[PDB]
Amino acid sequence: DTVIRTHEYSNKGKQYISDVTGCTMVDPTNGPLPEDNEPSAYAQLDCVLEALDRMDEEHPGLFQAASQNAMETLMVTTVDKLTQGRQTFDWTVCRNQPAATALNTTITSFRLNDLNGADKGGLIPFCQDIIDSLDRPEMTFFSV
Amino acid sequence: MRLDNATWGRITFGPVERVRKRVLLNPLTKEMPPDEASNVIMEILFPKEAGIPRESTWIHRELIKEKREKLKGTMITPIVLAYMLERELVARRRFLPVAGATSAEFIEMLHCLQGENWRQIYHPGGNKLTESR
Amino acid sequence: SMDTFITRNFQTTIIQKAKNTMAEFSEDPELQPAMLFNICVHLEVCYVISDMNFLDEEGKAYTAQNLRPQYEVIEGMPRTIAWMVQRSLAQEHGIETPKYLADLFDYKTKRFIEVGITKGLADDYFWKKKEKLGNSMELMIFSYNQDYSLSNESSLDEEGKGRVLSRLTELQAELSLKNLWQVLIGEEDVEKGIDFKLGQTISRLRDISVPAGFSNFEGMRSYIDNIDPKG
Amino acid sequence: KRNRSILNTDQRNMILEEQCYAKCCNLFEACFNSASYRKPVGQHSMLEAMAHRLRMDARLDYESGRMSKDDFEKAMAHLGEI
Amino acid sequence: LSNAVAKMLSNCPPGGISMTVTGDNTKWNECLNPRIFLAMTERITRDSPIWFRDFCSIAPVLFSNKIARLGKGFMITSKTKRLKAQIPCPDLFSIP
RNA sequence: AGUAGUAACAAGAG
RNA sequence: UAUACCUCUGCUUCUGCUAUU
RNA sequence: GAAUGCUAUAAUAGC
Ligand SMILES: [Mg+2]
Repeated sequence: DTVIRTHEYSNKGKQYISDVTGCTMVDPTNGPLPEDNEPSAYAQLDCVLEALDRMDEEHPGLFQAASQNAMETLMVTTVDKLTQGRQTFDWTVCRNQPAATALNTTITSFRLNDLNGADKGGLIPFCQDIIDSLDRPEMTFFSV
Repeated sequence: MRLDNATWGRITFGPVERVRKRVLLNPLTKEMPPDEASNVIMEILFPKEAGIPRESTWIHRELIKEKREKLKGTMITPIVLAYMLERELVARRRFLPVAGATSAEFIEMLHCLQGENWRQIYHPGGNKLTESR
Repeated sequence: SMDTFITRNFQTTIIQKAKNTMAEFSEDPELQPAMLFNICVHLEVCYVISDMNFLDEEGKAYTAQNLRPQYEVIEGMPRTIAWMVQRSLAQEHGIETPKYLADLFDYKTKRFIEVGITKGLADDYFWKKKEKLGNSMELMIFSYNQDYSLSNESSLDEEGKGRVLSRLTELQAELSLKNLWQVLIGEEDVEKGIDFKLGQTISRLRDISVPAGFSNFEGMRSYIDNIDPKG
Repeated sequence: KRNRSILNTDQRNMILEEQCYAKCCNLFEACFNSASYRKPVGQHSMLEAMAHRLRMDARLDYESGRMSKDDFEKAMAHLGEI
Repeated sequence: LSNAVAKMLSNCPPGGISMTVTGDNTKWNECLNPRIFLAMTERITRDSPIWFRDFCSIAPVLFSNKIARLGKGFMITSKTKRLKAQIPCPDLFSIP
């Protein structure tokens, strides 16, 4: 239902095929404005930006002030931060598993693909390995 | 001991304008930031695994020794002792609807102190600060 | 360069155990080899003082079955291990823990030792490090121009004092032989930028994940960065 | 007691994987009591950490007089194997 | 909210009318687009260093190429025979 | 049967 | 096949995010 | 005549 509805409100948008996944991608943004009061996903970038510019004018420096703190936090943030999020989707077994385990299974698997950024302990170098893992031609993982 | 050595006045029926303010829920032995507080507890319970000696170490040398001497001959698990100290060093400070009573030893009894339409006079026990006075 | 030099002179123990000390401070071994060599020499000098120095069951120093040394090498061991060792020793013998991390500790003297290697004068560098410690650790300073400045109570024997000054000049000569001595002399400073570079895959996904009326992400970035959407 | 529905399915295996990590951690906590209270920090090996701590513990236990020569020999011999 | 209401209440022009729209938004998730969230991070991190502008950009980028797993599937039954079977999501178009 | 209600249980497994 | 009138199981038959902390 | 910012396995709220 969600999958149908999401696309039902974007159907008048730009439809294309992803040359990465091979998936059927739909893009409503900068699309034709609505003719009726049926839910519309056709948001106009210019209007989103103008709205944020006013917000930035009304709240001067807030964006960079936040960005600074958010960035300085990330530098201090360790990997174990990811082990406090209930049931998380584990890609090794394709079933939900505890956040703490789902991570462990990813760290163990990453090591096999020569990705030890985790070991450094900071979140950034572990995140670097995640966007690098997409470039690997094949991904190996343990399965008992 | 505070509830026990307390004295109860009269209940009064009438309008109370409760105001939502960030108050301390529990009286502390000595207030420190969680970071400073954590380093103190380490010196009390786990000396070897303390890390870099900080200024704080010296500042609470009386409290460290006092607590170390008081918890010395016990058989309770260090992890419990650790949280029991954290409870009376780290501040539990949260928003609450209050009316003319902010002192922690009053806030702990806040449920019995008033509602929107009534008020209860209550004198706690032990001691009260000259600063709060 | 220094990369090929350190491989010849120092063993893989001293190489790695320095690179870990450099890693803990979050600084690249390759992008600052001057800082690597400093810690390498600092570590190698410390191990030579403790190498054959052993204690018997009575409690007297002797030269080498037996697994209990006279000194404790703190330099090299990871911060949290080093500090555990430094705190363990202090609390056991019953002395106050120095606020700065020590290099060595003599089990017979029952005092902490601070080691230092200087380019200029060994006598000057003694009074420089006397401001922070004062009398927390018994300093033991050396330099490459055959110059030693130990504390009034120096446990280092005459036969031991040579081995240090031999290896100090032997390496200093080996740097001047390969013409890499000049690399360590010149001032080296660089702020370690927190670089997070995107791969090829994720970069493609970002380019297809753009609003309509955009070629690639670069386009969307410059638009948001530059143009004004008022009205 | 833990829901034992798991004992019927092939997921059984994970109990051993758990009861392994459990062993490694529980022992680490016996070496470092502060681990229970505050998160331990280090990019070095758990074995490296545990080894050095026990090595000191043994030495200071001997030199203080908590441990005997016969025991210390065993201690340094066993730690030698690592 | 008590403070906010009080100020916006008293700020009402004399003679004018203050009106409160008790509001809810429909299909909040189905309509809100990742690429718009991408724009937001770019516009918000404008002064931040290039690595952190990119770091933020990833999360919306993943969500603009995300894939929804369809869960367990559908169960088919014969009342006469008293049989039931789970059709897994991969085998959804296996039956007419 | 029934519970229940946009899909299940009315035991499952070796 | 059989052991099986036996044995094991009762959230693990996919339970998320953000806040009150 | 003010502060001190956090960070559960419950429950509530919205998605
Ligand atoms: Mg809604």
